[PDB]
Amino acid sequence: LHNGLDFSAKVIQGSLDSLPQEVRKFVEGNAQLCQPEYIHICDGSEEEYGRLLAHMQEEGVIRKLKKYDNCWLALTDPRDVARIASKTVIITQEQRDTVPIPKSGQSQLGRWMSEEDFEKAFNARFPGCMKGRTMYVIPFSMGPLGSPLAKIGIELTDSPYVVASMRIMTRMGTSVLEALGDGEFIKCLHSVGCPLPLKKPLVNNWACNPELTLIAHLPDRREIISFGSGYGGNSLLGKKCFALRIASRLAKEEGWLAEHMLILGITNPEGKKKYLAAAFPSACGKTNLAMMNPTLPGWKVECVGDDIAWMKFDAQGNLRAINPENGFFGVAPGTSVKTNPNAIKTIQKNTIFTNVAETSDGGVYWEGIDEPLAPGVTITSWKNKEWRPQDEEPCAHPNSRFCTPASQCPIIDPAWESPEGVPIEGIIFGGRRPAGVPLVYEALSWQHGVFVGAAMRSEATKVIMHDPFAMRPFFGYNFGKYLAHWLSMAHRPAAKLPKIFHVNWFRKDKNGKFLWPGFGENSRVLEWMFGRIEGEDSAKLTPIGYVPKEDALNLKGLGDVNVEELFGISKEFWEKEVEEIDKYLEDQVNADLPYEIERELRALKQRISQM
Ligand SMILES: Nc1nc2c(ncn2[C@@H]2O[C@H](COP(=O)(O)OP(=O)(O)OP(=O)(O)O)[C@@H](O)[C@H]2O)c(=O)[nH]1
Ligand SMILES: O=C([O-])C(=O)[O-]
Ligand SMILES: [Mn+2]
Ligand SMILES: [Mn+2]
Ligand code: NA
Repeated sequence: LHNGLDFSAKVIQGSLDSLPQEVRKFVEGNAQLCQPEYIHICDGSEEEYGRLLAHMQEEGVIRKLKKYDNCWLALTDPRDVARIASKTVIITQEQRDTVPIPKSGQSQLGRWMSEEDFEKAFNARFPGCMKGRTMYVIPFSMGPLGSPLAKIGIELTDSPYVVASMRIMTRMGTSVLEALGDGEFIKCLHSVGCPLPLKKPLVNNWACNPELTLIAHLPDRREIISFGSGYGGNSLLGKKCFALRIASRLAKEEGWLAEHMLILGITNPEGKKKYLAAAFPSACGKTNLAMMNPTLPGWKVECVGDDIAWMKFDAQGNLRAINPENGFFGVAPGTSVKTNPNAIKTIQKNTIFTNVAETSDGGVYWEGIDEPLAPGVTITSWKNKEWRPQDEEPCAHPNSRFCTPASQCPIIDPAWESPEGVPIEGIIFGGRRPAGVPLVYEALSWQHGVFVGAAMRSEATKVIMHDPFAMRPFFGYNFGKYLAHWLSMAHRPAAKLPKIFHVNWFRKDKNGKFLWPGFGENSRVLEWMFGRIEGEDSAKLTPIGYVPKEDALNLKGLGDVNVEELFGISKEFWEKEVEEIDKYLEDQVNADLPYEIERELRALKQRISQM
């Protein structure tokens, strides 16, 4: 009867008429709510990308790093990279479907918000929030475009930085819209929460609204709604929100797994290849392992993904995995030629860096880069202040990131985009334990292995905290139900259940020194797993699982590594370990703890009692 709902006049790239019906309704409905000045339907092209970066550059939002081929630096408002667990929520009808109800009495395993409370929060944030801004429409695929394991999302955002970062971290643009058609998609809505004219001052040219920041997931509506943060997992909605939180629930419903894991292909000196997956928490070295440069001659490691794994059993019973991402969103500090040479090669072109330092010659810098600068070369830190090494504060944010295309990794796996995925033959769990836990062990069965994931603990970055499956920040639903879902894989037709190992790269001696060199040397641990998967009698039984036999690991080229301390298993340590695990599972999982996990707990306690 007027113009009405129709936002066609405001579209500055693409066409509302070209969009699938449901994609149009999502765009237009949110344009009516958020009141953007313009709508830009992203095409994913090189031209779109370069022009948006230059626009951000001209506005002071990013800086060009002149030392490299098409690389960039964003410095954020320091408020927009903090602990946001309290403000990261999942909405379901019943709380218990999202988190187990704890016995006493705050859950560490997720954060639920009622539908009613979320609706009020939403209405207090989104109306008018994009006034004076462009709403970008990002059509994106999580996984290779053709894969039956891939899933499609549409992200609406008012941040150009999100558009640029999503082009790297997902497959995005017109091809995705054409693959989608009338199919289902995850609705992803994001705003930085700073309508124009600005009500509060802009800090460091970085739009955000810390007071109203809220990152919400609505699995039953297939929706992610995020407000107030421009940063990382809060804004690049494909990564944690979709590919872990939403996806873990879809995976529960549909019979597959969405995990905080790397995927790698390892080939031995007789040309035999196996794929492995590994779940470690943030700051425990997934990205180092996924891109490993092995030291043992004749071995080769190739990278499928470094952070998220999606996995489903096929009709042959193979556990097929895809990497749903298109890039690596990797921790910058600590990355060097010695810790990750393949990453260093990857990130020297077409890469966006966030919150790292800049050298006077237009290069990047961070703690642990291990590269001397020429005399006269100076460094600008991440807070835009001159910085000297003798100063107390750090130069780059400790969780600062690179965002790089996966196709540029020199050891990217030839099957990293294969639509059927790669067959997983082993699953590795691990974290930072300074004491008690040996370098590597093998779980005794599937059920024991699920227990091993459930029992994971790690030093916080002193305090040791539970982080089951490295998924504590990411469960899309009740953790006890997640354990039951893992256990149910053993009831599948023809399932070839992978060997579950637990590793510890981080054990230390009584003065604080690491007992194992790690990095490329971890190839020696992977050799042992490869053979154990092959059925080699290289294993000795212990109470916690199988460990390598004396002389089973190749230790040539390493000095006198203290194997007695590194593989030591102490009754007193493991007695304490089991009681703590018992109390945690009772409190935090309570009535939803599967019978099989309580049984594995009882069995471990018993094996320890007989030492
Ligand atoms: N001692 C030792 N440290 C390691 C090893 N591998 C990685 N690290 C350390 O782990 C950290 C790097 O890992 P991150 O990239 O933060 O961990 P991630 O699992 O990729 O984390 P997200 O990307 O946040 O999921 C650095 O502190 C490294 O020193 C190893 O084999 N031995
Ligand atoms: O950003 C990440 O990958 C994380 O926090 O694990
Ligand atoms: Mn991660
Ligand atoms: Mn990583
Ligand atoms: Na900035």
